[PDB]
Amino acid sequence: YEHTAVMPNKVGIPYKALVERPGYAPVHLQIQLVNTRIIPSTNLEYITCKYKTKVPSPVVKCCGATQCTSKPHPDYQCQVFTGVYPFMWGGAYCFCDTENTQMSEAYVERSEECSIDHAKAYKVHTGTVQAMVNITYGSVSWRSADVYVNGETPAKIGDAKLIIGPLSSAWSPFDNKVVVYGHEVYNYDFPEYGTGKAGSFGDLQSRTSTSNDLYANTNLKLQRPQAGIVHTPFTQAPSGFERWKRDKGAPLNDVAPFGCSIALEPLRAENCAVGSIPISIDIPDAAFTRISETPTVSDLECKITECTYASDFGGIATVAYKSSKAGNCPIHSPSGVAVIKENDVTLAESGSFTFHFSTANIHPAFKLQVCTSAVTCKGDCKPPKDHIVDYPAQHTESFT
Amino acid sequence: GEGDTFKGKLHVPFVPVKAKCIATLAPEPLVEHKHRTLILHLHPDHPT
Ligand SMILES: *[C@@H]1O[C@H](CO)[C@@H](O[C@@H]2O[C@H](CO)[C@@H](O[C@@H]3O[C@H](CO)[C@@H](O)[C@H](O)[C@@H]3O)[C@H](O)[C@H]2NC(C)=O)[C@H](O)[C@H]1NC(C)=O
Repeated sequence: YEHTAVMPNKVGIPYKALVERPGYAPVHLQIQLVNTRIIPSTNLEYITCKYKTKVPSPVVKCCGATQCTSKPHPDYQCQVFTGVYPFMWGGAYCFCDTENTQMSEAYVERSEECSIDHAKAYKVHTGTVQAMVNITYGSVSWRSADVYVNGETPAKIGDAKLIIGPLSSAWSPFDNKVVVYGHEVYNYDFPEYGTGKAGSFGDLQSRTSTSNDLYANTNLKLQRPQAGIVHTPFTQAPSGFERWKRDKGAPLNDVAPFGCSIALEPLRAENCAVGSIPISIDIPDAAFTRISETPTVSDLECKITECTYASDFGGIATVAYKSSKAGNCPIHSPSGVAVIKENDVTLAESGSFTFHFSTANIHPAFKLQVCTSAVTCKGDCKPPKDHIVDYPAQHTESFT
Repeated sequence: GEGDTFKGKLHVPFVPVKAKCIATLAPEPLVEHKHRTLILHLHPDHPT
């Protein structure tokens, strides 16, 4: 009863397979993966944002110089100007036409928008992948499990336990370095902490948004006030965060392969359909029933009707059941070339009932299986008339 | 002033916040299917 099989990694498609235990009625599983969260390891490097050049009020002495001191402010640029003759408000400020001096101070401070609008660099490791899975097997018709894909750690929800994974492919869409911005993420290579070149990304770097200390390499240069007017003209490179906000590349959120979406909450890729999952489940004995109750279904014949070669359920077929009882009988195809709409079918005493299927080969020679018996439903199919469809449900393309 | 930096933090009356603005909605494209080819008719109102 510990069933083990490999199911291709996709989201919307159920991988109904039949657990055939001898001496008991067969029971059919119905695994479907609602979510496929990759969740890489995360580590915050620093936060970048547009800066703000907070210039304190400049000091002016009428006669004699004024030496500046190196304040501990980030990018504290101080300079002294001589020969200024500042007019202001009521006429001139001083008459020492050569001994007049002005001192200018300027320091870089993270702007108010840094609290809300700000990028976030990250370094990412392999991390651990986890999924939500539905398993509407037997007669239970319920699941809500959220499960690690580490093959070491079974999920233990409901009565049936299961192990899934580990994943066959490690194609995590994230590169070595990731930067997050609002709803979007990017495989940018942020330079480093403390080495940000002016103008480029990372000109303004702080370990966290609330950190008192920061690093500001903005190439700030002070300029002499002209015509004797009281102000602090300064030349500075444009905001580095302003760049790459208009010259950003295509976000990872929209160029990830395999149709993965991205989300910020732990940072993750999700629905990332690649490779295959070894799925193993532990069916509780109480869900099996003695074979002496359910119908045996020998001596049967199979006839398909007008099979289409579409990705919807374009196949319809009829079977001549020769039942030993009346009641239900789980139905399945062990071969992957065919997939069955129906989970189950109800039989009268040697009646006949149809089922719907889908496929991808012109001449599907699939062994249909029914509770403890099998039949070859071989037939012919015809191409689909129409290219208008959104998503598929069978992905079994092979030699044809 | 030649003296001390007198304190007193004046709160900034209008700080940035994360609100919700109404964004434009481009006209729906006119699809036209073709064999392994998606012909897409587009009639933008503004550069999108
Ligand atoms: C696990 O898989 C099973 C089987 O696919 C899911 O059962 C189905 O759940 C849907 C809702 O998600 C039911 O839909 C029904 O729709 C009608 C019409 O809107 C509504 O009137 C019903 O109240 C109901 O919502 C559907 O009936 C049900 N399947 C059957 C055969 O009854 C199940 O929801 C999945 N569980 C999870 C947690 O994903």
